[PDB]
Amino acid sequence: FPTLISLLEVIEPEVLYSGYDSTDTSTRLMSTLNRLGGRQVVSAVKWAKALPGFRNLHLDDQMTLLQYSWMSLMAFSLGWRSYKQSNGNMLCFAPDLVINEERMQLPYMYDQCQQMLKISSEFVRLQVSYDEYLCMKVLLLLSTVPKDGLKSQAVFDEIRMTYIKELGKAIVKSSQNWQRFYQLTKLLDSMHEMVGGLLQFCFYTFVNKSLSVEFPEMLAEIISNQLPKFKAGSVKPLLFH
Amino acid sequence: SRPAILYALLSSS
Ligand SMILES: C[C@@H]1C[C@H]2[C@@H]3CCC4=CC(=O)C=C[C@]4(C)[C@@]3(F)[C@@H](O)C[C@]2(C)[C@@]1(O)C(=O)CO
Ligand SMILES: C[C@@H]1C[C@H]2[C@@H]3CCC4=CC(=O)C=C[C@]4(C)[C@@]3(F)[C@@H](O)C[C@]2(C)[C@@]1(O)C(=O)CO
Repeated sequence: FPTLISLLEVIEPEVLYSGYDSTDTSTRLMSTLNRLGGRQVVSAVKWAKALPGFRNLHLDDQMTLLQYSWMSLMAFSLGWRSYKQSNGNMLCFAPDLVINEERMQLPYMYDQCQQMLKISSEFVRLQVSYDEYLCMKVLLLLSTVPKDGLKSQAVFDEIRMTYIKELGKAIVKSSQNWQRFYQLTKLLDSMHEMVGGLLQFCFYTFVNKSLSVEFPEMLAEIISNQLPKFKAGSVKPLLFH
Repeated sequence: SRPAILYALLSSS
């Protein structure tokens, strides 16, 4: 009274509408994704504030975990959506802004657009349950840390296994409670790698003024800050395998 | 300068 898993279910932020004026230049479309992505990330912040145990990490580890994991989150969420909504077929960023095969033909998109689908693809391969989903999503936040760990190391440490626990529970719903974990922690692994791409691009488009690509205040602030930190490659992807 | 908005949301006051 109540389960944390059910608490998870409730805090998960509502799907966002893109407000896209759908009458199609590829600068614009990506500019829009960015505009959307900004609010999406703002929403993930409240969601962080209301994670159980998040407030008693240290402000710096709060910043830090978000800042490093933020793409990992949005890309993951986008996978889930694109799973639920077209069972893998299309990228469904917002109900109003869906990328069918057709919009991938658009100039520079495809590349990224294929590696976003890969993420959805993995939901389709593993047939992930919504509870299973939420669980990892939380983990993903706690999976991208500095090479020289944390400003409140101990605290994190417990939390991490806490939510891994919760992922147990999730598949507990036989001979799976260590067995399916492999298939699913393998995913949590392969994220770091697939995010890697999207994360880069994003970077490229950010510093490369003469592309006319627009990013909103929120994200600017974080990319422009996370830039050098990721230059060094001074970021530890915590895996399982 | 760590990021202005992201910070304020976590700290307030
Ligand atoms: C309460 C128990 C104890 C649980 C385990 C607690 C410790 C643990 C450490 C690991 O290195 C990986 C997962 C495990 C091994 C575990 F978290 C899950 O797998 C689920 C688990 C076995 C449990 O839920 C089961 O009974 C599983 O059948
Ligand atoms: C492929 C990269 C990674 C992209 C992001 C992938 C994750 C995501 C999912 C959404 O539902 C909302 C926006 C974001 C958060 C995003 F789609 C946009 O911001 C545009 C983005 C940065 C990108 O298209 C660019 O680098 C464009 O500059």
